[PDB]
This record gives sequence, structure tokens and C-alpha cells, in this order.
Amino acid sequence: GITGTWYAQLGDTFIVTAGADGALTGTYEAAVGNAESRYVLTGRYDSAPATDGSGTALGWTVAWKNNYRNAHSATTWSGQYVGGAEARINTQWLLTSGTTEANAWKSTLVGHDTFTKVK
Amino acid sequence: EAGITGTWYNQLGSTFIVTAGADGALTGTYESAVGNAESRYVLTGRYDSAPATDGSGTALGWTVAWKNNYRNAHSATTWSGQYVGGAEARINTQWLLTSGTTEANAWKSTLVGHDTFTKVK
Amino acid sequence: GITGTWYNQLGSTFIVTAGADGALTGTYESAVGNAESRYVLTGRYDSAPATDGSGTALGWTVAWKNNYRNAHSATTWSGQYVGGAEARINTQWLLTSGTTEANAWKSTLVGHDTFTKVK
Amino acid sequence: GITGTWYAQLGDTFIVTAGADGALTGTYEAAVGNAESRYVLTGRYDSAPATDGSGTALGWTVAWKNNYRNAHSATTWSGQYVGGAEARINTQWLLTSGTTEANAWKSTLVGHDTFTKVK
Repeated sequence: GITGTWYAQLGDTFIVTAGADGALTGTYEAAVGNAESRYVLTGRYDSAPATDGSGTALGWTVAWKNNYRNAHSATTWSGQYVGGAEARINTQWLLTSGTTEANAWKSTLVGHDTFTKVK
Repeated sequence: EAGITGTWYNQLGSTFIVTAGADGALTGTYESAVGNAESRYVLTGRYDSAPATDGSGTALGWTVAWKNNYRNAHSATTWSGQYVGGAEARINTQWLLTSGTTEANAWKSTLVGHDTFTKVK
Repeated sequence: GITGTWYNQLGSTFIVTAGADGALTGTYESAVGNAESRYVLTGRYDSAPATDGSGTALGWTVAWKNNYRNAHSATTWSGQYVGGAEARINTQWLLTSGTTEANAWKSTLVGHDTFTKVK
Repeated sequence: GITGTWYAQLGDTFIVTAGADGALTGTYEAAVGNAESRYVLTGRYDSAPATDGSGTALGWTVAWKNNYRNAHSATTWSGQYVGGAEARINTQWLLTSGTTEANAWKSTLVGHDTFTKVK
């Protein structure tokens, strides 16, 4: 299932719960251990996916502010959960920083990340 | 407060209502252009609740999964962008829309676009 | 309809020829005036588009190196030409910088631009 | 070097020549089929990259029209070449289809692909 602890290619970890209603709620930790690198995450998923072998669509956001740090930026991940033995969540993400109007053209990075339940 | 809480309209007529929490939470309801109650979906997200005061915008993002009690598109959109407050407040976003696919078909799983929202229409 | 001079909302301009064979060839000026700000553009377009009112798919690339400057970057624009009283090319773009593998996660910006045809 | 034959995860292949002047030219072949599935590619690359362990920025376009078929669409790939033992080209891409105005919101797919010179 989606609920659990997930690991990114380069060590990021996130813990999420998938609610009956389609909610995602949890915490995203940018660096292994370390209280100062944990951030709130919230999102949504398709709680009644197709039964044709497709994945389950989802997305979530982290604003990079906690009680210790603020990067004045937020990342959204959009993707799907693929169940099985080696369950995976495959994503593409957008990272937007607060900018002046003149710098808005360079406000947003794009990338991709794959998460697995194994370290 | 920050001026995010309220009702916002995009260039295509979609509208959303949002409440910005003092802690960084975004909650609300997104209504696609066509349909009324059949077209309302849950939205949830996060924003920078302590933004810079140097002329920069306020970073945010939110997600809508396209399932409600009427319809299910087996898809979800995430919007990433910044809020520009004041007299002519706007939220400028780029978005990704992922539909559930097999891995073989994942190359056609994700659309990209951009939406600008105003508190006016 | 594509052949000609085009300008975007932020002031950049380009001049392009759409060849009978599908080629796009031209010059991109990142800043109106200023002859040290011209770069080679090349790309491709659909030379036999649908006749149902749909736009014409196209794309092009500029590497940001010329005789005077080198940003070690390249932008690609993907979009469609929409004919009209005021013709437009509506695009989304990706700007990738050369990075170390460690910084590859922040190698690529994403944005959008609309160009309007001069005269 | 960039010049050579490259392979994608799910069977696409392309052949490219990198000119001394920053030009990319070649042919892209979709996974299934052959000449029916071969298309012209053109692009640009940084012909003098940084000497600091950074990759080499590049981009190219394919319009999905050849003598046999026409999908009324085009893909642009933006990325970088990373040299050495296992040389790779890492990209993100945008695929735009010609659409009516009402369908323009869903004109553009986004993805990512890595290419290698090995099988």
C-alpha cells in the first residue's frame, strides 16, 4: 500500500499515511536523521483506482519551512504508486522559489524521483 | 493576514476556495469550469507562512485528485507556484497532471501546463 | 506562417525560416538591440499539419554559446503555431545547465513563453 | 563524445553527429518498426563546456512526421552529456501535439529519459 516509509534514490525519506478519503498526510525528511530537516507534507491520491493493471495517481506538496529553517520555496510531486513486491512511487516534481517579478522566469526547477520501501 | 484565504479564478474559469492556516496549511475545494457540485474536488497543500519581505513572492503548492462522489478520472494535478499579494493579487503556477497507467505506458502519463489565478472575475 | 520575426512577453526576439522539409533555422536574440546577444537556433516543425483548426506542432533549441559569451546551458522550446489576425507560437520550455552529477537535481528550469509575430 | 549511436530504456534508438560548431544532426528511431519509424533530428550543444566535472548542455527536436506517417506532434529533449566510463545523456522532454484552442490545456506531455551507448 501507499501508507508507509519511502526512500528516494539519494537518501531522502518520507513517511505517509493514505486516508480512506483520498488524503495523504505525513513528514518528509531531507537528510537522514536530524530534527532540523523534517517538514510537513500533505497531498491527495485516487482512493478507487482502475482495476486494469494501471497505477494509482497521487501528488503531494512540501513547503520548505519548519521551526528551524526556511528556504522560501515549495516542491510538488506528481506521480503514481505501482504496487507489487518491489512497490514504487514514480514522480515528476516542480520546485518553486519565491522570487522578485523580474526573476520569475527562473522561479521553477523540474525533476524526477523514484521512491521504494527498501533502503 | 497574508491575503491567500479566499476565492480564486483561473484563465479558463476553474475556481477554488482556499483557507490558509497560520502554520502553512492550505485546505479547500477546487471546482473545474464545467459542472457545479459534480465538479467540486478536495484540495490540499502547503505555503510559506513566513515569506521574505524583500519584494519576493510567497512559495506554495497544492494537489487535487480528480475523484469525488460523482466521477473519477484516475488522475491528480499538482500546482507549484508563487503568490503575489496586494491590490492586484495573483497566484502564478505551473502544473503536472498524472494519470494512472501501466509502466509500459508511463511515457504518456503526465501533462504539463500553467495557470494564473486572480481574486477577480 | 511560421517564417518571420517573433517576440515574447519579456522582450526576447527571434527570426526563423520554416523550410519545406520540416526544418527550422534562424537566430535568437536574448535582448533586443545588443548584437553580442545573438545565438543560433535550430529545430523542426510539422510541415503538413491538420486542417481541422488545430495548431502546428514545433520545437527548437538554442545553446547559449556564441562568439562573446558561454553560459554552459541550452533551452528547448516545445509548442504550437496558432495562425490568426495576430499569429502566435505558444510554448513550454526547459533550460538545462551543465552540472556535476551531485547537482544534477537542480540542472533544469521549466517555464512558458508566448511569442507574437511582428507585422 | 556525443557523436554516436544511443539507446533508451524501452527500445528507442538515435544516431547523432556533433559538429564542431555546436550542431547536432541525425536520426531518431522509435522502438517498433524501422524506416517507417525513423525521423529527422536537429539540435544544439555547448561545444566548449566547463572543465570542472560539469556535463555538456544540449537539446534536440524531432517532429513526428516522415515520408510514411504524421502524428502532428513534436518532442524536444533538454539535458546534458556526462562523459567517462559509462557515458550517458540524461534528459527531460516535452511532447507537444497540435490541438484546437479548447484542447490546448492538454497539448503537452512531459517525461524523462536516459540514453547510453550500450545495448
